[PDB]
Amino acid sequence: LAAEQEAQHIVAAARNAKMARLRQAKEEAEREIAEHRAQVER
Amino acid sequence: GEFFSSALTSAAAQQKL
Amino acid sequence: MVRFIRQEAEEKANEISVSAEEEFNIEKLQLVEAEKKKIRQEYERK
Repeated sequence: LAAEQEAQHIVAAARNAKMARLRQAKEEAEREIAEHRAQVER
Repeated sequence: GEFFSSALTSAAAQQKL
Repeated sequence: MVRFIRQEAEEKANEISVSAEEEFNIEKLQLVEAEKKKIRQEYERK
């Protein structure tokens, strides 16, 4: 039914969304450390 | 098995279950 | 009704995903703060 079908998709996509968001967050986070290292190097 | 179709119809009409 | 409860469970899973994403962002900020600390460490050493 609608109840059985609807819940499966969002639950399945939740893990992928969490993984993608974590990877992206680390991606811009490492940029700040790289910029600080570049300023120190300069 | 016989009432599977009726159960599906009832679930569709009435309505992680 | 029942579909509402199922969507609520799916939204709870999505909220767990979002909380994990936020925790991972905070952890990444802490990790890059530690990386800046390490960079300052070997930079002062150099």
